[PDB]
Amino acid sequence: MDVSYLLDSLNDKQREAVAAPRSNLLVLAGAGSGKTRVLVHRIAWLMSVENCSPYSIMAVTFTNKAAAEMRHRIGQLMGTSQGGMWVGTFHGLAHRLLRAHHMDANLPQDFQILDSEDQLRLLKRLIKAMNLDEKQWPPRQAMWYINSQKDEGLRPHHIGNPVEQTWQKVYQAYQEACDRAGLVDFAELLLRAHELWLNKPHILQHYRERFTNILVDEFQDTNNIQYAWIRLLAGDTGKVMIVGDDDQSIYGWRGAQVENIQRFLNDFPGAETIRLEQNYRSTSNILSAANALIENNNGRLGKKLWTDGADGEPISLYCAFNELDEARFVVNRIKTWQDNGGALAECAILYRSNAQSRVLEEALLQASMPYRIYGGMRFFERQEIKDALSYLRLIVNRNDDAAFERVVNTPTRGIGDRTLDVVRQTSRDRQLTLWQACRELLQEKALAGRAASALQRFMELIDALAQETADMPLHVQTDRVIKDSGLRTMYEQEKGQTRIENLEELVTATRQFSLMPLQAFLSHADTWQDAVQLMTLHSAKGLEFPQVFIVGMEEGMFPSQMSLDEGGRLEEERRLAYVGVTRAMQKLTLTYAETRRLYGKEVYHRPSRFIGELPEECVEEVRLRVSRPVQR
Amino acid sequence: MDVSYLLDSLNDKQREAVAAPRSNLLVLAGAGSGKTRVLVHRIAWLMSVENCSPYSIMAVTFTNKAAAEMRHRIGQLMGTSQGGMWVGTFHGLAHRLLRAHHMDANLPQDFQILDSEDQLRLLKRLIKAMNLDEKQWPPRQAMWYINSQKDEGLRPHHIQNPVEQTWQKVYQAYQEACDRAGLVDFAELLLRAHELWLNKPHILQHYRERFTNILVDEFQDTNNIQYAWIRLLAGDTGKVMIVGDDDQSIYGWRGAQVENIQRFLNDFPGAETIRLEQNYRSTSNILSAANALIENNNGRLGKKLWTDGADGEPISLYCAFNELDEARFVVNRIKTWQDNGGALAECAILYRSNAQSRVLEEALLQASMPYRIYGGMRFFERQEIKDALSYLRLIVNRNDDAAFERVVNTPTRGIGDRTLDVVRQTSRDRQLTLWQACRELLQEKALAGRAASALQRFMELIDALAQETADMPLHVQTDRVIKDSGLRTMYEQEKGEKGQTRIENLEELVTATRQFMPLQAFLSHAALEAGETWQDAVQLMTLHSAKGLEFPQVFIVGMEEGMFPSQMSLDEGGRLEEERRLAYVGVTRAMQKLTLTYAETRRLYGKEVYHRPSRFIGELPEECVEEVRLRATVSRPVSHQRMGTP
DNA sequence: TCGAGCACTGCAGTGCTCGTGTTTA
DNA sequence: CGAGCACTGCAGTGCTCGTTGTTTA
Ligand SMILES: Nc1ncnc2c1ncn2[C@@H]1O[C@H](COP(=O)(O)OP(=O)(O)NP(=O)(O)O)[C@@H](O)[C@H]1O
Ligand SMILES: Nc1ncnc2c1ncn2[C@@H]1O[C@H](COP(=O)(O)OP(=O)(O)NP(=O)(O)O)[C@@H](O)[C@H]1O
Ligand SMILES: [Mg+2]
Ligand SMILES: [Mg+2]
Repeated sequence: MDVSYLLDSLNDKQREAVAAPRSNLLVLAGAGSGKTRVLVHRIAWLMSVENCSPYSIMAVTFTNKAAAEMRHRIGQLMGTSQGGMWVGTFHGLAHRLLRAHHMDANLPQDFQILDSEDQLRLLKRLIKAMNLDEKQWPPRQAMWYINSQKDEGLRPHHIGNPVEQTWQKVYQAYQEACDRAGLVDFAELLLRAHELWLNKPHILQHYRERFTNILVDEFQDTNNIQYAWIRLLAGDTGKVMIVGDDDQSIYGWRGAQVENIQRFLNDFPGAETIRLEQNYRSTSNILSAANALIENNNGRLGKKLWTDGADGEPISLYCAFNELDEARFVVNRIKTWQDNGGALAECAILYRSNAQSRVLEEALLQASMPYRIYGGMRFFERQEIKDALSYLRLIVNRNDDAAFERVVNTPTRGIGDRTLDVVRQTSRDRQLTLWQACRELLQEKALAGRAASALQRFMELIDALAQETADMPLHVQTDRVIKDSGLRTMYEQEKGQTRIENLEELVTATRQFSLMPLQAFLSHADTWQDAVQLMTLHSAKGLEFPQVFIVGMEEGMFPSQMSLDEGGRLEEERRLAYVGVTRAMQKLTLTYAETRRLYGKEVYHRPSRFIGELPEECVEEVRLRVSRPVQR
Repeated sequence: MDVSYLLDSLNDKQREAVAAPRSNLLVLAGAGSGKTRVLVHRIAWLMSVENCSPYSIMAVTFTNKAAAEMRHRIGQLMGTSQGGMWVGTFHGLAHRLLRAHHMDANLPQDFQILDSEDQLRLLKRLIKAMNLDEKQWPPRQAMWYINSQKDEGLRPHHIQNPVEQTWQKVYQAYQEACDRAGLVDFAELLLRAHELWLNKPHILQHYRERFTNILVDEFQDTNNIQYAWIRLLAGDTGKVMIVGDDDQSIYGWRGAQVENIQRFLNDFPGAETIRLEQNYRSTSNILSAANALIENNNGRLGKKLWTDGADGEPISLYCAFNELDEARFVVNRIKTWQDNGGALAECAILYRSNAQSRVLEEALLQASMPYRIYGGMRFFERQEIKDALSYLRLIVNRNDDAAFERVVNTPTRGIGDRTLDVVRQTSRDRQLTLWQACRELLQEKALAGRAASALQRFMELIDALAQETADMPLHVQTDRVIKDSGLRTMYEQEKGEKGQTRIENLEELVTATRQFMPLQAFLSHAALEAGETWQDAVQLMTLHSAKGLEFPQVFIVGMEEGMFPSQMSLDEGGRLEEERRLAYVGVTRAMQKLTLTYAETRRLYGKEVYHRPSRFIGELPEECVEEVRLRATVSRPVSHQRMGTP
């Protein structure tokens, strides 16, 4: 309300952005200059000065992390009276639109989302089916190919070419398998929803009417299908605010090209730019490091932020003996921080790839220090969880090929490979769902003796649980199914436990969760406990922390080897470095190991070039500081 | 004792053979003329008149039933009390020798006898290990070879063609294998024992000095290695008596050739023939039939065979509508005989092959009619029994290949196929046994993890049973081996169908031992006992096993072309006159009444076949046979009807 | 008939081979 | 190094296809 409390903190350029006329505006600026602060306040202003309805406001961005930040800051300022405005990820909002419109979207109301592992598998089987050798046409290669097409909003038909006309064939097969199965992968969510507004002008006209105010954070993350989606939703009616930093462009590998920025200026009516120039997040030391670091990339522009702040502590650089010594030294410095009254949560440990988290996790455990690893939607990746959730999915729909496959013979119940190759082929040949094929092959006797009887048993079971829990609440249904499938019995007696604990926790998760049950759960997914924050440098973008530790600062790790090999992704790695550095508020610490063990082999990586690119006066090497003098 | 009685019964020619000087004599005569009587009485004569020692008399024959038959008449004439007199079969006495002289024979003090089944199985393994094609050298066709050779006395040596040299090798391979394992097959008993005298003159001496009185019944049963064995023991000092009938020569398939009767006349010092002619067993009708029947074979010096007896009842002839009806028909006839005071034991149901006894049994069981099937050693051939004994055999000699195989993975010990394929090689190459080739590959760790894990558990288990039941008697010793080997629990589950009587046989095997080198000696007691327990029961056995015996009522079933004469016999040509001789034997077992039956149809090897009655039936004299009528009046003669109406 | 030999199928244990890398409900 | 196979091996379940007969401890 009190417009005065909206403008008090803001500086010149921020004010101009927040208190501007309703127009298409781009706020371009480096890290920690208040772009997100601006976007959030701009929402408050659209509401009290321009008296705009909360319903006409869509705040969207790419990662869950960044969306949560927006969502969070929007609460602190407007005490969650926001009820009405849409604040989420592109995928999230796309999902939302496709659910409530599955009809014009040619999607069965209870469509299932196909994640990576599930997509990877459906592709394997689909290729092995099409009678194609795994090594000549690798599954992953097909996934990348397919997702890439959708990232560009290209359907199979849209595409005279070489040995990709075949890939173009696998793509088409895949679509068919998914549609028939009622599955939708991530890339699909965005593409479908876009098509939605292209073939249902009345639905589009509806939204253009509702969402007159569109705001996008971390804009340089948006790829082509996402850009189009927004340009479309805006038309000539919508007024949009995009904020970003081309220096933090780190999703090239998924279609997000820097150009989408200048593109916005060319495409949206009367588009204009506002440039923030003052950093408020970090000490002068960190910021000078950042600027120097980014300054190594070519082209760019040269905006350079500045700060009143004092130099502050230096950037710590510790050369660990190996990956264990690395984790240990980090956990050590966090303790000191804690012992002097610092919150664990005010500390983040950042790495280039998730693989690096295991060693850190063990050191943290080994020191009884609480922590959170944001593998964002990874708990449901764990074998046991994917299995449990698969029975449920079948219960929801038998056509969930992905689900049918994962447990038809898990736990083992006769139904072996042979029996299945028959069923699979049936689906391939008669264009049916794995369950649809079984339906027939049974009422056709075609199956063997103990064979058609093992399959019969199963199908009786799946349908059996779909009755017993057709009343029970998701929290108890997820309990019964787990025991009545033998998943419990089968896991317990495995030797190698912690695995079964997760199943029980899944029960609790479903238990304390906000038709509904359907997706509602698997989708949306206890923070009061102070804990150390662990996440990839990519996920950290948009976030900030008082104490920041970036591990694995070595050539081959960061910059990753891939980037090093196909020598072209290096300015992007340096931009990711920039992200990492600009995340630190008070203290930044970078560590690297003289030796670590990868693919069972000791390697001695050279120190990352990024460490050297930092100004010597901001970096201070960590030097460590007798034991009793030296019977039988 | 009182000579007077040893001769009172006898007729002219019988007397001349019984009360004759100690010399080599041959009594050649038709069936039921008293040859066996003569032979038994000769013994008493050689004992009271010639004052010979019972220890000097050896009465030998080929079949257990025939031998058992002598054993009985001897004991009835001289009162069991007959010192150390040897009465048994060739193989049996041959066995008794090799046992009391294993060292000189070169056999372990426990050599195990390899029956027809194991022998064939052992040949399988062996044939594979030589990478020889399974159907290029059939193991069956191999067993037939080796044995035929031994029947002659030949050893691997035999040479003089490609095929020849092959088998020759298979043969030798086999021999060696047995010697290692310490296994002896039936043919090995006769050949080894023969050799034992050719290779131990002092030993032979001992026996020639002991058995100066040799008597053989059913001589025409002797083949070459058996003739040799006798000519030997007799040398130039022994006095032998052989009795037989060339018309009852029914073992050509195993060497026993008619020639041996002349050979005896040529090779034995003083040899002389005595011919009997009066039959005392059968009714005139029955004899008239046997005679008419045998005359159809060519090349017969025309043996006498007459009788004072009345005509007696006709030969009953019955055409059944199927095999089961045939059984119930016999059971019906035997029942009428029993209901009139006759004894079931005076009734024999004879047949061409053993398979034919299954339906008879079912019928008798169904009628609650006590019957005994003289199958011989076919109880220990049964699966559950073979296994149970395969264990005990290993406990008495780890080198028992035959055994080791069988029980190694039974009950499933994890020791699967390939695991053995190797040990099989570890033996074909190393030149060891299966247990020796195993104890090696262990303290040599040349086998996988899961593999050697169990293959050791096995090795250990048998050794455990050996050292655990080493004391206790045989009957309880068997009770432990059975249960503690898993078998008790194995055959316990498995079916819940036919696996029911399978476990009860293992119990009967326990009883058999309770009512008794124990293990090997156990098997011999059974071979005897397998030949006549006076609890009135109908007798079932083959026409072969019956030769030598007699019964008031006889029933020959399966008088069908393709059964008797068996199909095969029809191919070889010369086998046919042998079948007619087997038919002669059959007819001549009947004392009072004979009944022949044949089925309109029967299912052989899952197929409803339709045979024509056996030619042997028509060969009999019509005035000797009365067919069992299946209808009251004779089919009224119907005149011809002029109809050009197709 | 039906038992041994052959192909089929499922499941458990084993060396041999070789590489998500970042996000998305 | 460790998930993923490709392999080897033991078992259990239809099948066919092929059968041959007598005795011996
Ligand atoms: N005018 C201001 N006075 C005081 N604090 C401010 C001001 N503007 C922004 N901040 C704070 O400065 C920090 C950085 O702001 P933030 O809005 O997160 O930057 P950003 O531009 O979104 N960075 P990035 O996501 O890295 O591109 C936050 O802690 C804000 O709360
Ligand atoms: N002189 C006799 N007086 C009375 N009964 C006799 C006489 N001779 C033999 N028998 C009996 O006649 C039957 C047949 O005798 P047996 O000695 O068995 O004949 P066999 O010549 O051995 N016949 P086979 O073995 O078939 O070639 C038996 O019941 C004898 O007990
Ligand atoms: Mg921001
Ligand atoms: Mg006789």
